[PDB]
Amino acid sequence: SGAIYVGNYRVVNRHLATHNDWANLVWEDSSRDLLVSSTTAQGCDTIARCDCQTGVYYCSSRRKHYPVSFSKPSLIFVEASEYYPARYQSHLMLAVGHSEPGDCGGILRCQHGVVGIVSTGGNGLVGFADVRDLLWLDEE
Ligand SMILES: Oc1nnc(-c2ccccc2)o1
Ligand SMILES: [Zn+2]
Repeated sequence: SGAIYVGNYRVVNRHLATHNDWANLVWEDSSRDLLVSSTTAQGCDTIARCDCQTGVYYCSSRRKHYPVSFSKPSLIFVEASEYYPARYQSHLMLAVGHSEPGDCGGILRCQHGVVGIVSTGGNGLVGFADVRDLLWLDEE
C-alpha cells in the first residue's frame, strides 16, 4: 500500500483505490493503474520533472529502500500474479528488484522528487507507474 500527497491530490494504484478515493475521483487511467482523488489537507510531496533512470524505491516486503536503474515509461505486457490476472499497462518503468503484491504504492524517487509508485512485480522485476508526465498535479 501507499500514496503520493501533492497539493490537494492523493495518487494511488487504481486497483487499491478506496471507496473514498472513488467518491472524490479527480482522474483515473485503467491502462496506467493510477487514480487521483481530491484531499482537503494540502499535501507535502514534490513530483520529479526530469528523465532520471536512477532512483530509490521503498519495498515494504523488505522494509528497505533499494537504489535501482529503471527503463523509460513504456507500454509493456504484465503477466498474471497470484492475486491478479495478466494484461497490458502504459507509462510503466521496469527495474531489477523485489516486488510482491502488497509492495504496490511504495514510492520511487530521485533528487527531483517522486518519479512513480510500485505497480507490478514477479520474475525479479519491479514495475513503477510513472507520474512525472502529470504536470497538472503541481497546481490547483
Ligand atoms: O468498487 C468501488 N470502489 N469505490 C466504489 C464506490 C464509491 C462511491 C460510490 C459507489 C461506489 O466502488
Ligand atoms: Zn529526477
